[PDB]
Amino acid sequence: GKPLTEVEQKAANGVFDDANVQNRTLSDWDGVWQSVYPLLQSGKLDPVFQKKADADKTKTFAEIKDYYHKGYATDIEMIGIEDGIVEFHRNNETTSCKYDYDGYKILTYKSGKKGVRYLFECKDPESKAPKYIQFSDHIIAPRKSSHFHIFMGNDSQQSLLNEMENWPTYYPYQLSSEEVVEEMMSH
Ligand code: NA
Ligand code: NA
Ligand code: NA
Ligand SMILES: [Zn+2]
Ligand SMILES: [Zn+2]
Ligand SMILES: [Zn+2]
Repeated sequence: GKPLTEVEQKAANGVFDDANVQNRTLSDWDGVWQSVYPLLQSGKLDPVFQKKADADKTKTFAEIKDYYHKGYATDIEMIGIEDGIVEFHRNNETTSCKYDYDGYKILTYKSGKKGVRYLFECKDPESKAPKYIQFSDHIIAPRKSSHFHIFMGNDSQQSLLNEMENWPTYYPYQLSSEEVVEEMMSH
């Protein structure tokens, strides 16, 4: 999409006022999405971790890698979103549901940076998909997503709000691996 404005870029970097946060519809995440965890597993994220580790004098390669290892770990390799339905692929198995939007929650991290979780819930008694999901993607108002983090669970939304360490990360499926690493190198 368009280059971000200064304000949007500050928002993407966790600086924004709560009054500027707006609701978003599920279609912002429409598409087919690939988990980045297999890139980590195959060693393809080594140069990202090397770059980050070289830049940060306070962190070693291992600490950076462990951080993203804990972050990206998931068995959900693919997520498809269309027509109000989210479908989750785990090995050869699929689940799906027509998710109902439930608003957003603004979180403040220890650093004082902030982030917005967009909440959805599955109320279809026949579905085996996660009852609760939350999207977080460095965007606080309607805009098609470039990559997203998703929190998935069956217990409560607060349970997912409490999750800070694991944030399964998804990029558009149409991107080649080189393209994904290229984007990651710039973050
Ligand atoms: Na299902
Ligand atoms: Na799941
Ligand atoms: Na992130
Ligand atoms: Zn370092
Ligand atoms: Zn991200
Ligand atoms: Zn992106």
